[PDB]
Amino acid sequence: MIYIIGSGIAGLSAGVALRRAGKKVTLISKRIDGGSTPIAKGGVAASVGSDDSPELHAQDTIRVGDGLCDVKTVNYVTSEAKNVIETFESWGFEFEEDLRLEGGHTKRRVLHRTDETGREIFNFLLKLAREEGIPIIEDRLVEIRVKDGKVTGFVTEKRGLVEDVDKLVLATGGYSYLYEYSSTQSTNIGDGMAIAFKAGTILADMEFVQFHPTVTSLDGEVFLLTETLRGEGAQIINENGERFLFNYDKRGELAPRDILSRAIYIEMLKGHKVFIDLSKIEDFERKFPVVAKYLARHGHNYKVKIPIFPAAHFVDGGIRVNIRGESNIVNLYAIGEVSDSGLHGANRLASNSLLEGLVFGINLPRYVDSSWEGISTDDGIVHSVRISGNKTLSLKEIRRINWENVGIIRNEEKLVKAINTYSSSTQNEAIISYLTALAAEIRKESRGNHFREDYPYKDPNWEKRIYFKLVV
Ligand SMILES: Cc1cc2nc3c(=O)[nH]c(=O)nc-3n(C[C@H](O)[C@H](O)[C@H](O)COP(=O)(O)OP(=O)(O)OC[C@H]3O[C@@H](n4cnc5c(N)ncnc54)[C@H](O)[C@@H]3O)c2cc1C
Ligand SMILES: [Cl-]
Repeated sequence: MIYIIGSGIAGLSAGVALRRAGKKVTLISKRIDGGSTPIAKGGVAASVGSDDSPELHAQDTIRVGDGLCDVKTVNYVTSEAKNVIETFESWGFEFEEDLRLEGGHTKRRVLHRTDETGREIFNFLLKLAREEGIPIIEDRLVEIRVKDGKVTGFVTEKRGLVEDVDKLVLATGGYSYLYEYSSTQSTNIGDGMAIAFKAGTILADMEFVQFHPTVTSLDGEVFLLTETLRGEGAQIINENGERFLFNYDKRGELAPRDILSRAIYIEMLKGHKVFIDLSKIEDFERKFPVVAKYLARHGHNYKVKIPIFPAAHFVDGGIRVNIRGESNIVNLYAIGEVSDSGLHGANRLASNSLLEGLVFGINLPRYVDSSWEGISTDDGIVHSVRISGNKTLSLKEIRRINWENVGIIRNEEKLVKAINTYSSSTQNEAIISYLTALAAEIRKESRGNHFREDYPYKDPNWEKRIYFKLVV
């Protein structure tokens, strides 16, 4: 029996694919509709345009990757995109013909289906899993059993010890919810990632957490405000109405995502409240139908300033894996956001994440019947860490500490505070937060979404990963 933990695009597509490959599969997820997949409102990258190509897509990916992208993985994912999309469509899913554009991409290559592509993909995959007879169980993974560096079983909250496992596919997503300001659901605390770590699984790139510059949460509904708004005339000001951005970068509202994130971050740290003003955008309703709808249902006049905030959005790292999704632990796969295939390097390229999940999931059957290859750490430095203690922190405290001391702008003093706070804890949320801070402190430079005011430049000597391994 093959077990898949997580019911997002990664876990679901793998489940359907494995089932079709004749495998007996069981899906287990703490919240069937949890994770980031259901609420993704953008699209899936694929160089299928007449003016595009896998190589160009690869070049764009490598660029934002800022030197940390695993070139082999990038080439594999971009070269697979077309046939994976085609396979997915043969299953009965149809993307729209119009390819959208996203910042960072040289050509239009983003596939969409309605204004809620993630939701559509989710429901579709869930419908197929049901028709394939795949059991979908709502339970929570809490432990993984390993012998001689191989998976033998695992434990769930509700059913306890599971001993009949030939393969365990972890598709539990990232830990962006471990930040006071997050764009995802509360399920994303990275416990799946921590549990794997406790079973001897190797983690990497924990310090490369990606933040989104302009997010809002009217009535509690999170909504990413596209950078295209600023391109059409959107303004950003504090509670006083001044366009502070100009004081950090001359490009103002037109500066890179990370730039605004840093400017906004500092401003808020002073206690200022930030807003975005869309009243000067011409033909707003025609240009931004989805934004208009979001604002309409919350009874917020798009002519009035909107409270915004930067937020933890996507984590580049996690369980290191090769192109197949194999971690260092035999029979333990990691796919989707919980894994670190090296596709994203120091900064994920928009739309490459749903693509990543779909590729590793749909392509998984191609490798399940082969001998295990595993991973190589020759592209980085392995750090062995021992977790021991009984200090316990609330989720709210952890999220505030990460936001302030392991956030958009970092430095040694703050990182050390975070390190010392989590040092004596064995809580999953604490461990993940600990490794992120530890790695951020070790990486004495600024690269991709990792920015240190005390080391503002990129160190060519750091063009390598920071791997973590648990020891007694
Ligand atoms: C608001 C938002 C919009 C986004 N939009 C896009 C986009 O437009 N295009 C793009 O490419 N990327 C986008 N991203 C990322 C993207 O949506 C992908 O879904 C994501 O990167 C990962 O998908 P996944 O299957 O790996 O995990 P998820 O979809 O996050 O999977 C998490 C699953 O694992 C389960 N789980 C977690 N822990 C446990 C546990 N311990 N036991 C059992 N189950 C567990 C969860 O309940 C959930 O079902 C967006 C992210 C956000 C937050
Ligand atoms: Cl995206």
